[PDB]
Amino acid sequence: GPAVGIDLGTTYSCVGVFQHGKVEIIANDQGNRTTPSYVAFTDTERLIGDAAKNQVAMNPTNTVFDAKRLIGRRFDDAVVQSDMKHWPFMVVNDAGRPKVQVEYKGETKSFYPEEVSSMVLTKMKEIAEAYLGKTVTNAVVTVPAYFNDSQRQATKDAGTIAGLNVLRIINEPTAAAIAYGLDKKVGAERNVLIFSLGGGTFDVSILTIEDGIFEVKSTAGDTHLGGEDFDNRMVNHFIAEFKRKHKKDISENKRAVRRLRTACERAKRTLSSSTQASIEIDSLYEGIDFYTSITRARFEELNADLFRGTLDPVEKALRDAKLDKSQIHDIVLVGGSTRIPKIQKLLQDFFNGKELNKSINPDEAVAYGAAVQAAILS
Ligand SMILES: Nc1ncnc2c1ncn2[C@@H]1O[C@H](COP(=O)(O)OP(=O)(O)OP(=O)(O)O)[C@@H](O)[C@H]1O
Repeated sequence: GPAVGIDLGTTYSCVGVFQHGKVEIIANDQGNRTTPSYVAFTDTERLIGDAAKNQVAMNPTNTVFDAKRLIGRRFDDAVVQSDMKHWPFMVVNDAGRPKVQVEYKGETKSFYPEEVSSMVLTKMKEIAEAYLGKTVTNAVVTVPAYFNDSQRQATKDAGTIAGLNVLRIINEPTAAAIAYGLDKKVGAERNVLIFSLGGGTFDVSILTIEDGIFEVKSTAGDTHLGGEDFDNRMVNHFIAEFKRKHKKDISENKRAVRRLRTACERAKRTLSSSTQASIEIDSLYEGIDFYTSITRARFEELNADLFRGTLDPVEKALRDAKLDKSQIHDIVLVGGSTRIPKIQKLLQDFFNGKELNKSINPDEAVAYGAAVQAAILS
């Protein structure tokens, strides 16, 4: 069986396989090329992926996500302490190790973050197996450049418990560079900038590649800035509109809010291609249908400060790496959020018109690169 490349993201995961000199990004059961890093526990079953996210508003306390934020950390970890204040599921301390506590089939059960991720990993494996028509064992899993040894360890373990023989754990920016072939020897040193803006995190990495060896010269970004923050701005915008039209504040109703958020996220994707999208939600609050729409222009102004602030970490990365704008040779977009036109304009304007590498779907670039690497490693 071929070795596969797996991008284990904070919000979405993606799997690809190298076959006949071409990389195949494998779609799932619902035909999506990336699947939510969601796991859900109910009275009768364990849901994973799309099925899990498709019922989150109906089972918030038993639907787990953001496991990538817990993986490899200690319960006492300041990050953990700050984050758990926002999760609808329980996080308990087990001799210093954080554990997620959920109710499965009427019984109370807890899981280590690596066990949850192994679940998402299992779903990717079977997605690949369903496509390949053969058993998948060897794999290359990616991890952010800033992950320490514990985090890499935990990610490796999540893979082994998923029945995957992890050939190697490589950095996400490095995988991205490999996808574009920027690892090829050209008898010269090349500076590559990876701009990764996913569903929940923002990373900027400057890699220096010479003789085929990568050297992460600098990194920056924000661990709490991603596509979900954009959705939230839309949500707050529509809560206000609903109130204008029906003098009904739907903020208290968690279900209404979550249904609207899903509508927004979807409208947002449409906005990357069209100039306006419509929000059609039957019986949002009480029995009031919420039919409306947004234009790309309004979407941009709702998120203006957020989009603009994206350049702050870019400047920082440059100064730390001791390089000027003119010194970076290539720029590659990674993450679903980079499909946003305004973000592409902003970055390009910042680099005085330089062309951005974006021919490969940004949310597939990391998996794409890992698949190539997996192939060579086997
Ligand atoms: N066409 C699009 N336009 C805008 N955003 C999009 C588009 N397609 C997907 N996205 C967004 O990209 C995000 C998911 O990104 P991606 O698949 O790169 O995540 P990820 O690797 O899990 O990232 P992170 O680990 O930072 O969350 C979601 O916020 C989704 O709404």
